[PDB]
Amino acid sequence: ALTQPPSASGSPGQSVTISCTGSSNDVGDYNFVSWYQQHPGKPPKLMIYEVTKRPSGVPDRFFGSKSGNTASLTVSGLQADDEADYYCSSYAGGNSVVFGGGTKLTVLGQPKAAPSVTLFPPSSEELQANKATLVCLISDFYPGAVTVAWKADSSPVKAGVETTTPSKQSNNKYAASSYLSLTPEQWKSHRSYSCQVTHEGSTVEKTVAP
Amino acid sequence: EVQLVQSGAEVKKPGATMKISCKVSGYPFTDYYMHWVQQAPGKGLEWMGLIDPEDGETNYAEKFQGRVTITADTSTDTVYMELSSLRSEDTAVYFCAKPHCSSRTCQRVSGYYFGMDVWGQGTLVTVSSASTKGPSVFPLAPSALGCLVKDYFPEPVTVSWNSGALTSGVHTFPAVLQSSGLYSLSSVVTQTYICNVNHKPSNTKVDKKVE
Repeated sequence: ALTQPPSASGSPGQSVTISCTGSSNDVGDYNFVSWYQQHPGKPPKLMIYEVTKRPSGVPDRFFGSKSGNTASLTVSGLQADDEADYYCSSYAGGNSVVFGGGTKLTVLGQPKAAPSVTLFPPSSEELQANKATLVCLISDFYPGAVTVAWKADSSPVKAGVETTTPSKQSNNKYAASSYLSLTPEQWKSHRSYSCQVTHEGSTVEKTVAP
Repeated sequence: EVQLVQSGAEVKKPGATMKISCKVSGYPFTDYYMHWVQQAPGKGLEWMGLIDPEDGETNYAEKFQGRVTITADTSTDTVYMELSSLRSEDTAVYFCAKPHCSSRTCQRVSGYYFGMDVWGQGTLVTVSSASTKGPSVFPLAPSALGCLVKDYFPEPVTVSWNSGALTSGVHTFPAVLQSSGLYSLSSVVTQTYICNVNHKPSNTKVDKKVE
């Protein structure tokens, strides 16, 4: 009900501004706009209340404002741990609390890193069960977005493909998985299969064969 | 000093009903309302509604109207939220949140205006038509080593290597959710390598040595 940009980004020590666009019934006619910071797997943490006030313990770097129907949050002197999801919320006429969609803020400390790809063939055990699974393991990439494309010989295959989301690793890089389900007959009929991982324009490939 | 303790994770069939708890400490229980917020996986915060524990009056968001019930028990300082007629779209984390008091006297603190300053850890809820099933474990070997943990439900699975003696160079990947309702993950290592795959929900433990 409150509109935020899906993502924003800023370099350490620089600044970023997060917009929150609503209605006159909420952000427009009331000074009851909140901001929440949410780190992964953690409950939100109130950062701003009443458009510009800050709860005890919130540094002055988080600066709230609004203009008409659009409220904004600016964060200054960006540090790594400002990286999080930021949500706005407001009172809305008729006794309701309304939220924004949230904005994933990234802070640009880590260098861009290409994924390491490992492609595994199906096990002889699994073939005995008349099933075959190709496992493509993708690690150590930053930023955390890849697309995955599979190929039988030179021909692309999208049937039977299942790909996870990116997940942050312990070293702050990202990981992901893709599985290609095949019949034993399909596995044996082709010269080879390949898993192609595209990351920020550059593709890394691995291949396996019966 | 204010702690909000939510009940444990839930796994639920469609059409079922859940009832989760939020135990409260650190402040006078009946002086603050209590809010419930839903958060679908990788999606936004969505308000469910509130209860005033002083009079037991509630207010539910229109999106959950008819399916949700919030109740409070002043004897145990606990707020409950019940969600009826569940479907997989209700797979989400569910938070309770205590209104933030910006006023000079913190009485009948509704939370409509000044946000919520203390939240419970969240209660994860999975709604799936699938049922409990233990994994099959297959070697992963080239032509880098590991095990494929195939077709289990529900989360989680623990994977160690050589009874935990092997910690260096081990990478266990988050599972993929197949369209079949089952999960499959891989764990890899980059003189003998043995999987220790634990799936407590199905009471399955598999030890798998890989060449």
